[PDB]
Amino acid sequence: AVIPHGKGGRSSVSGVVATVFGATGFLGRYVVNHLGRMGSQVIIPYRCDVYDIMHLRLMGDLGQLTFLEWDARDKDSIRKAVQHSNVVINLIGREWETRNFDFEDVFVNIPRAIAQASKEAGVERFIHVSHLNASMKSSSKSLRSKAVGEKEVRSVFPEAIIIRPSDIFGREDRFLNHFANYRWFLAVPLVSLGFKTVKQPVYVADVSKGIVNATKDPDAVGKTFAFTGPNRYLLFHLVKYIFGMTHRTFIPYPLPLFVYSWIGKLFGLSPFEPWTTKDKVERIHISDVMPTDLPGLEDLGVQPTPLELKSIEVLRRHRTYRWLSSEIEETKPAKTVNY
Amino acid sequence: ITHTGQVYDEKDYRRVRFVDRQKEVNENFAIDLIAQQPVNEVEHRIIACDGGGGALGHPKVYINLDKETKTGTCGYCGLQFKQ
Amino acid sequence: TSVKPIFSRDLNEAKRRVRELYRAWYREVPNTVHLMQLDITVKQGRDKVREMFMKNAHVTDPRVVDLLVIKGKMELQETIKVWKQRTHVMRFFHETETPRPKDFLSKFYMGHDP
Amino acid sequence: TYKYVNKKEQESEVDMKSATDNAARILMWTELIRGLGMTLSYLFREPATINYPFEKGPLSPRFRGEHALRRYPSGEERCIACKLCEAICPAQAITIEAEPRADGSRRTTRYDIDMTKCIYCGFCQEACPVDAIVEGPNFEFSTETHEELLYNKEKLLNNGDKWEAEIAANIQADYLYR
Amino acid sequence: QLITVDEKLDITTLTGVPEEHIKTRKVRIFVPARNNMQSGVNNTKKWKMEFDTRERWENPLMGWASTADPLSNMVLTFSAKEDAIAFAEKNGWSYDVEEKKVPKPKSKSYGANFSWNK
Amino acid sequence: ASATRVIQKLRNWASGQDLQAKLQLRYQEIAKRTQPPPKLPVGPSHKLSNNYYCTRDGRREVVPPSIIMSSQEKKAVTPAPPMKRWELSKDQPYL
Amino acid sequence: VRPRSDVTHKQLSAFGEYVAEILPKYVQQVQVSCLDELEICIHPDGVIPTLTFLRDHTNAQFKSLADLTAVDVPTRQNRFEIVYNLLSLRFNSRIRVKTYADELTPIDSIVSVHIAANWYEREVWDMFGVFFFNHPDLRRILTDYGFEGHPFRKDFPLTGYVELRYDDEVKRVVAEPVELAQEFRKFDLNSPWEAFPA
Amino acid sequence: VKQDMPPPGGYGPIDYKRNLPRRGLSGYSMFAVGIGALIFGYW
Amino acid sequence: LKKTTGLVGLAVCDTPHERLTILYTKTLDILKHFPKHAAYRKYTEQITNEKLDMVKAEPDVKKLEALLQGGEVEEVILQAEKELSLARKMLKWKPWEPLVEEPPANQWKWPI
Amino acid sequence: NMTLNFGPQHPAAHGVLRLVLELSGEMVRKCDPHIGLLHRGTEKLIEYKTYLQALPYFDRLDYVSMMCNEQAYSIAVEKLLNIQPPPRAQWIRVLFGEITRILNHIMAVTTHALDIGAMTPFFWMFEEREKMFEFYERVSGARMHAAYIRPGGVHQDLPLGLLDDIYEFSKNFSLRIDEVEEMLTNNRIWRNRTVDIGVVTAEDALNYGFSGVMLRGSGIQWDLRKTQPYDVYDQVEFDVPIGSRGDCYDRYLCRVEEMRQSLRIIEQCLNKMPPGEIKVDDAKVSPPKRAEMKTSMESLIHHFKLYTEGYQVPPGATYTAIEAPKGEFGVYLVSDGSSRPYRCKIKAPGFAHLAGLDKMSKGHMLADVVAIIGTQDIVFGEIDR
Ligand SMILES: NC(=O)C1=CN([C@@H]2O[C@H](COP(=O)(O)OP(=O)(O)OC[C@H]3O[C@@H](n4cnc5c(N)ncnc54)[C@H](OP(=O)(O)O)[C@@H]3O)[C@@H](O)[C@H]2O)C=CC1
Ligand code: SF4
Ligand SMILES: [Zn+2]
Repeated sequence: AVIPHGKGGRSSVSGVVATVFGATGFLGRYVVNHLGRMGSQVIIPYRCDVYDIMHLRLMGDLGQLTFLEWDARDKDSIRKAVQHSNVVINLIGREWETRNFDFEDVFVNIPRAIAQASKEAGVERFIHVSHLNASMKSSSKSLRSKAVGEKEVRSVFPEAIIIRPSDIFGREDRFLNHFANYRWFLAVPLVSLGFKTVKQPVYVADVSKGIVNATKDPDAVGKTFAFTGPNRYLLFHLVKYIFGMTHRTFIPYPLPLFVYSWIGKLFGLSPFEPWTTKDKVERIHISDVMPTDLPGLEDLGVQPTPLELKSIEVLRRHRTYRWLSSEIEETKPAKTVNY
Repeated sequence: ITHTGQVYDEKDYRRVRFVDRQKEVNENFAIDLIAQQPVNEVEHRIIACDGGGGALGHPKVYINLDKETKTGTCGYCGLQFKQ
Repeated sequence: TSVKPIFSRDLNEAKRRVRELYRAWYREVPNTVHLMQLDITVKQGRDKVREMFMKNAHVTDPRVVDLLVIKGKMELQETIKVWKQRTHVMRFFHETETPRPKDFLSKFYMGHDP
Repeated sequence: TYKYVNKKEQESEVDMKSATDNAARILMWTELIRGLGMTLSYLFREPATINYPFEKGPLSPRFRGEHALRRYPSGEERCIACKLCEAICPAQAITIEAEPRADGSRRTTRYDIDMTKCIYCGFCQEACPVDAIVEGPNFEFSTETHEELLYNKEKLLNNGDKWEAEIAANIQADYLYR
Repeated sequence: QLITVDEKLDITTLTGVPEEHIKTRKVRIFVPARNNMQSGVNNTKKWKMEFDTRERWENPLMGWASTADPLSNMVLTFSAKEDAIAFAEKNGWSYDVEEKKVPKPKSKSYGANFSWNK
Repeated sequence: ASATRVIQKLRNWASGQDLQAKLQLRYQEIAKRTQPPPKLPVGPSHKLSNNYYCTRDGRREVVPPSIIMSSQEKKAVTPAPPMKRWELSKDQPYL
Repeated sequence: VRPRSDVTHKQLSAFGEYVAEILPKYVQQVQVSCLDELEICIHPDGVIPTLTFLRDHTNAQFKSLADLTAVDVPTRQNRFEIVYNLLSLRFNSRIRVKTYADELTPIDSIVSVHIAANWYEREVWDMFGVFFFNHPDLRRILTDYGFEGHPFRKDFPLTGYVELRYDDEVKRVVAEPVELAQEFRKFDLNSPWEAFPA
Repeated sequence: VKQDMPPPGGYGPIDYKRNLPRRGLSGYSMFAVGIGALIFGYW
Repeated sequence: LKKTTGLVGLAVCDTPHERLTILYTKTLDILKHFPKHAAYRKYTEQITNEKLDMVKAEPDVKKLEALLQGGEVEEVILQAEKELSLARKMLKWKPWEPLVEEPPANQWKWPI
Repeated sequence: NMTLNFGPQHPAAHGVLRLVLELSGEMVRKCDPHIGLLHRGTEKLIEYKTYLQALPYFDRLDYVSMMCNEQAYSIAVEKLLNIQPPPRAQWIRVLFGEITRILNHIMAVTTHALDIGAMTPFFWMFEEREKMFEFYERVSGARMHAAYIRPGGVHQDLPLGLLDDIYEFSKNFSLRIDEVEEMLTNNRIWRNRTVDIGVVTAEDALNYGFSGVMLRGSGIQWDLRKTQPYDVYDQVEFDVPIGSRGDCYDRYLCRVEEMRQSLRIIEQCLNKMPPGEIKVDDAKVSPPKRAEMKTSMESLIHHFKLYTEGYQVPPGATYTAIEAPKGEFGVYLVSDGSSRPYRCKIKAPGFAHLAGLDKMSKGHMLADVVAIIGTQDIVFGEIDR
């Protein structure tokens, strides 16, 4: 262990040495931020070239962030990453099944091997992240596969926390940017005209802070928390609201999903990071599940942050010079649906 | 390992620093290298070790080699001299 | 005692000046939140103004008050004549820093010297 | 003693010849052509640049460059931890903590020069009584990571062993001067 | 014309110090003693007020001492006890003055060492 | 240097100056390295006699400032003699 | 030992008396250092009057302001010691007029007497906190736009209380209380032995 | 004894004054050249 | 007579002796109100009277420039009216009065 | 007058200057320069450092005139101690004092042109600069930021052979200045962008405390080096280059003329530098020679105390000003009896000059502002300190 000395800011010590395999991610970026702010020792396994992880260097202090070369297929790389970590956090995930990695791999196969080694190593705790409402029978292969994982990893690593976040709201997120980027599309398809798929977003930071707090709290063991949010929404208001802040016309036109799953298939064929995914589509119209579960935010210590509050920052880049100065007050809020 | 037995414990995490890198240490250790040099058998009670090279050496000091049992050792070089 | 007056002969006259500055800031908060594209709420900001104007509510001496507005006026000038960019303004909100608990038990659990 | 620059001693009254000469100066840009001649001239001069990797700009013995800790010929590190190199460092760069070695000799358990803090003044070179810390000739030690720039005793001692031959030659050349 | 104020000059509001370090910092006004190592008394002349010592945790990467307290290395020197007390009151720091303790006169005479009966 | 005469002539002309006489690039005119060893001179105060420091230490023989007009017919006096006008140079008065 | 000419210590001394006599309402002390430098000391109210006499007097023309500075003696009731160093290109001599100002007792501004002071007076306010009445535009010059505290005051920590880093979460530079990774080692240097009577 | 000093007898003399050379064709003569070109060119 | 003074901004003043005599006589007049034994009155009256006397005595400006120094004559004109302005200013200031206030004790003790 | 906030656009540089301005189209109505983009604390840091460990700060205050600045602190610390440097050291300081003036003027004239748009003069003279740096390096060890001029004289005698090379260079540098001339002094275009731009009256220049070429350019005759001689600048003979019709072009001509006059001063220094020691013999102020500290006890004690504790300057205060290449550089060094200073306000020729930007660039175009920042040789290190 490492006795925590310091005042609490950078150049201080908190005693959390933590491997974080998928740090380069949108959620990840945030996880390393708090861990680094707190003063924790963060080992970031990376596969993308050094150029892309530079954004993580200034976070954390000198000799507090260590970057290791790692390959998912190669078991040895995971082995050495967790050699000297006592906390392992797994954020490995993707939306597009890539040529050389299947949803199973990114969600269930890999995240197993990882926790498996972590145990061999003797890491005190492992945090595994799987998408919210993930039935072993859910339509989207992604969600189901993720469900498959949360089970397995429990056998490789017992009492391994399993936070299960909803789609995340944050700058650089998809949930909010995706819809806002429908601008290019003249019309914005919305299955069931964006109805009956009530959704509860959660700010990225809230998720991050929550995750971090897990690392430094004994109360969470085998817990399957669910960071959800401060307000639910029918996809209709969300879509329009977005377009509202973006100040771009909103033209909700219903599109039969059966045909739309096909549109997802189309972009899905794209070689360079398909923008929409068959598995995405389903997910988007996959209704958010209700909140009866080990609570996440608040329960883990952070009060959720309403979407409207920070939406202005996430959607600003999509506006035009004409609306750039416009502020949240000028715009209207969307409506929640306790349903 | 290092000159002073600085060896991170099997559980310390600064060992992560050495992961995928060389922990810099020097094979040539002084404690040993001075030993090799033999005791200088001077024939005067007090001799001086200018440090070798005069101005290019260490401050000049005189050592009393009177103690028959032990040998004088320059607080600077570590060189030993006996009468 | 026996002090020379800086600009305000008595707390009364001085308070007049504070009123003016408050108004100034009150009228300005909205503009800044728009010319700096700050991600804050005008109402929220206006409360902050109140916070500061009261953080120094205890001062009883007229001379100290007068300097306080001189300084206050200078800050406004840096924010209406914009030389202070967002990073500067948002700092007032202490947005990134983690708040420290003041509960004894809390401190005991964390810091050697509270 | 002073000197007027740009002060016209007197009013030369225009003489046609003078006027023509001037008017020609404005009309046919005569002085502008003068300037072009100067640059054409150098175009023909040999360029002063050096192939940087192949040829190196000359540095004489006192060049301060990169810190190194020397050792006696026998093999005993010169530093005896008097710690005034720490005292006179202007930037607070050198951190030294010491304890009597098993031999009984005085030696530094930890000697850390923070090169990013160091401003390469060369006073440490000056201050050392045994002249254990020296400003080594190498200036090329640019590093990918900030941590590499912080240097402990082992890096400096290793730096000392690598460059000892040239450091000895450099100190040999300049010690009479000091 | 001058105005009257009985308010102890407190200028804590103008100094620009973070709230935590004005209400949790105790400073001691003391005349420095002499390290017994040396017999010179030129460092036991002026009063100094020094802020209370705070955390000095070891740094993980290099082992250097690290401090989170800004007012640590600050020791202000004041010529007289009255002036130093004034600085604490107007700056709002708590103070606990220690009276100067000067060596008492000691009677010495070389003759004594050769006393018939000591 | 090492320039064919014609290039030099073009150079000298286009520049309007005998640039060859004063080339910027240095060639075997610069002080050779490894100049001979230096035996520097020891200054005063190194005498072994009549060298008492008390007689050569201006550092603290200095005294506290002299005080005039402390709070605790006559002719007018200037800060100092009025300054003397500078004189035009003689090698090159103008230009 | 430096060469000292007493011609100056006499000339300057006399001038000191001359100034004092001409401006007795404000001159408190007038001394000449052993370094042949005059240093009329004036009551703070004499800032405008003493300078103006020196800028515009035939027998003492002190046209340019070399510098305006404020030492801070914390012990001294009047903390700051505003020092104005002036030069007389006519008589090739410099004089220094120094006044005393406490934290909340402002000094007059001399921007009128010398416009050079427009900037230095802003510099003294930013670093030490003395205030100058009738200044055209007094506002921080050297410190950051949002800086809180006057830095050159002896009671201000060197490292200060705030430092800046870029935070990704908020994608903007953000102050945090200073956390230093090697505190300034405060070597005690005074020796316990004095040098001379001085 | 051996210290770096001016050579015996002093160094030689160094030029500091501007040596810009007033070299050019006289104005009248110059005009003629261009004028002649035009005069001939026109013919 | 001269073409121009070295100083850029200053411009040649024709009838310089007359311009100086006007300014010098004015100052003497203003000083006439200063308290009788006022230090400024006695000192400046002495300086101004000597300056006039020389200006009255010398009919050649170049020698006039040498006699009262002043570099160019135009500067002396600027210095005289600058002094005339301060003489008016000091009458309002009343600096001939005694010290406004004694320095707080230990205010001027540098070793500290 | 739409504020443009120009200067964070790296347009005149010389450091980083946010010259907030209000411009009705291409005319400047008001210039309010912002400063402190390079404040670093140099004045407060010095209070926590001993006299010899604060010497390196002065080189950094205005680093284009690396040494000349060091001479000002030296002189100041020598005055407080009432010690003077040995005769050879004085000449050295004047030798490297002048070499440094050239270095500054090559910087000021060529960087002025680069902003104007002439780029070949910079490359021509930066090669000469380079050659000079090498003098610094072979004397101090560092190309710039030497720390050679210390409070009691120079640190180490000149290498055995430098004088000869500071001759070869000087013997030729003139032609190099001459060339720049044939390119800019009479360019039909340099004159236009420079002539009658930023004229400053004589009375106004003294009033705003300009004190530099800026005064000399307006025709005021003041060179602190002739009026109040420091070191042995009294024993040399040089001509101050005074100017008339002060404007950007005239002052320029003045800076080219001091480059010329400094070669006259350098020549002499080489011709007449004395045999002798380069540091005071008072081990009290100057550190003992290393052969002596390694063989004599009093020398070790003096070496140990000097490096660890310090000079212990007698209590007092002094304002000593030299003629740094930019203008009057002065250090007001208040000092208690302690080994570390109490205050050290650095007067920067530049804090005064920038202030004048407002009173100089009035009713001027955007390009005019660029020309005027050049004619003040603003190095933000000295202004920001
Ligand atoms: N809206 C959301 O973001 C939600 C996310 N989640 C879960 O949170 C986790 C983090 O999400 P997010 O950050 O958006 O995901 P990202 O798409 O940002 O990727 C996360 C990280 O996983 C790494 N990664 C992906 N595939 C592989 C592979 N085959 N081998 C090695 N590394 C890989 C990536 O590294 P690289 O880019 O270098 O390949 C990346 O740094 C995910 O696992 C997801 O299941 C759950 C609910 C909502
Ligand atoms: S001075 Fe030389 S010897 Fe003394 S400690 Fe520093 S390095 Fe080691
Ligand atoms: Zn030895």
